[PDB]
Amino acid sequence: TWSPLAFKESRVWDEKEILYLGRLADEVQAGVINEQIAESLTWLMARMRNR
Amino acid sequence: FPEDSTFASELELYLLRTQDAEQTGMTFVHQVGSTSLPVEARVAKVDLAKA
Repeated sequence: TWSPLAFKESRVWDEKEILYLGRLADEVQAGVINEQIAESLTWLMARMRNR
Repeated sequence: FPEDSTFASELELYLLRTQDAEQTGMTFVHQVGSTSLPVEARVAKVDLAKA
């Protein structure tokens, strides 16, 4: 016989980071976290490969 | 207080104060047939401000 395994994990972002997130050098508006979510997205994509 | 809108959280006003060298002084009095004499040295200042 044979039986598979299950692998899941979560990742959250609270209000204070999703509202207050600019950069360091520039006076950039608060829409930076919508670019930073894609990094954790492709990181979970690359982390399911490592199992 | 007429209202205003922005997309970012904190508000920084950077003031650049400037004390230019005031154009003062009278031209030196001399007699015709003489080598001239030079003028004094003057000072300008720059200060900044963060709010």
